[PDB]
Amino acid sequence: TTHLVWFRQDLRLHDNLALAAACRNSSARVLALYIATPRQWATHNMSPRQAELINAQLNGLQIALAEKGIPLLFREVDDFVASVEIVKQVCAENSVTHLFYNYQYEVNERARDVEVERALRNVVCEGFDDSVILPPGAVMTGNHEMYKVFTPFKNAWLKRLREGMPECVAAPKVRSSGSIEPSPSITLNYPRQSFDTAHFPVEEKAAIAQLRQFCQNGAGEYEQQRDFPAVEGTSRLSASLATGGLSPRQCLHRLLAEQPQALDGGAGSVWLNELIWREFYRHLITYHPSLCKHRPFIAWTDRVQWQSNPAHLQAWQEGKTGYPIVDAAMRQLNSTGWMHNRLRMITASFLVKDLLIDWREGERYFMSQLIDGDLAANNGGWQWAASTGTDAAPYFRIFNPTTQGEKFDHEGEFIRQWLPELRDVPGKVVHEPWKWAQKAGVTLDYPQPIVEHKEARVQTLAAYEAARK
Ligand SMILES: Cc1cc2nc3c(=O)[nH]c(=O)nc-3n(C[C@@H](O)[C@H](O)[C@@H](O)COP(=O)(O)OP(=O)(O)OC[C@H]3O[C@@H](n4cnc5c(N)ncnc54)[C@H](O)[C@@H]3O)c2cc1C
Ligand SMILES: Nc1nc(=O)c2c([nH]1)NC[C@@H]1CN(c3ccc(C(=O)N[C@@H](CCC(=O)O)C(=O)O)cc3)CN21
Repeated sequence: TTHLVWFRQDLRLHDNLALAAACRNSSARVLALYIATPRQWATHNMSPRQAELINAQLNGLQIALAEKGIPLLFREVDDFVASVEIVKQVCAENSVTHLFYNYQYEVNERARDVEVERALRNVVCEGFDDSVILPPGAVMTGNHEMYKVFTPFKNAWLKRLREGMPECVAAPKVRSSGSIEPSPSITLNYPRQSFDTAHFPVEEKAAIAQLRQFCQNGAGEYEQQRDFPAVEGTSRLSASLATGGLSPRQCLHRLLAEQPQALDGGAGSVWLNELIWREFYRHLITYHPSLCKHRPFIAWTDRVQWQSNPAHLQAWQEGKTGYPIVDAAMRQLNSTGWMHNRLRMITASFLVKDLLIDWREGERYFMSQLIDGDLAANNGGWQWAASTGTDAAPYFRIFNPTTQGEKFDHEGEFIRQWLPELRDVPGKVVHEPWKWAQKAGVTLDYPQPIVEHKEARVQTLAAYEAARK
């Protein structure tokens, strides 16, 4: 009996469904496989910082698997089509009787998995819904359709959660054969860049410690602090969650352990709501695959006449729009691979609704930079800002970057952190530095608004209006 565990976006020993399931049979030979697909990653616009996070978790996992007496067979092919052949070869070469793997919901990943299952004729394959707390299809509407509005989805989700809460499975124990010697460190052949390991922990114990600490302190204050970018009021666990360094059940159980009432509206319930948004978006692409194929959820939005303007898109990408809160947000992204949620909303809105540039442009750019890049969450957030998605912002909802900035970064603390050239404009005017610049006969080394919000807004409303006709 030989059990093969095919890792992907789940590089952890703890609470890993396919892994725990392969090791139940203590008399079975257990092998782990990991296939690097540098070319499919490039196509999917994988961020260099995330590629680096994965590489780091991959070496740390190899080391942890060795102590459990489980060996990792590393392979590097080009794409998902090639991987099918590699899984076939590894099964054949090692006489694998059973394959255990955790499901991936994106169109390309699913197609690969379906091919692997068809190809493995004499093998028993068991996939697991490890990336979600509740599996797609667990929370369905009365006519067995997926929910289209979050509010009722959430209600039904909490209901089913209560009828049987999934539990955290433990890290497997050492194999009968004993510990083994780790193979030499792997190096992913994909452009990679560094990141703050303090904010985004690469080690499993560090990820867990960060979840612990947040749930103890942060989850209670969350509702009151989550809106301020200048404040560290969010978990910064999105990178671990996106790559599989942590599972959503670890977050759930650790949350309820510190905030008991989180399930019933008490403290910690607002943070839980966000984990339910994550759930929503993952089930949604599972039932609506076209969301993985650049299609909007609201068909008529495809009729909006987006602006083809290279100068405007470039200014947004480089953070030279002339709107401090938008610019500071882009420098944050470009330099750390992460952006505060409030700012992901503001910058995405600025691109689609002030510049009227196709949301797919902003999405791709975000993916290319985001250490937490994830199709369901990114596509979902972009379709929300653009009013093209499921339960998205209403088309007439056009965030005003100055108002947004005055609210959430009233003092310009965050702003002055990322825009050193504005570290002399006094407090309030910092949100509209050029208006003050003239009235002081001063030259700022900062751009001027590339668009006037009032007129931009009018033009956009007209465009949507015309498409919605
Ligand atoms: C245009 C846009 C693009 C986005 N791109 C991504 C992306 O690629 N990857 C990603 O993980 N999130 C994305 N989101 C949500 C995003 O803001 C992040 O979740 C991030 O801010 C989390 O930082 P945190 O870990 O400190 O979050 P916390 O606030 O501490 O939230 C905890 C966990 O819940 C999940 N979460 C939080 N907000 C959302 C959400 N609205 N939808 C789904 N899950 C959520 C994340 O897995 C997160 O780690 C996007 C939002 C917008 C508006
Ligand atoms: N991580 C990840 N996984 C993905 O699967 C995925 C991404 N990211 N990023 C975007 C790409 C592109 N995706 C796509 C885009 C188009 C088709 C597509 O046009 N396929 C049609 C073709 C039919 C025809 O040839 O007429 C289909 O119906 O299968 C499929 C997947 C999904 N993709």
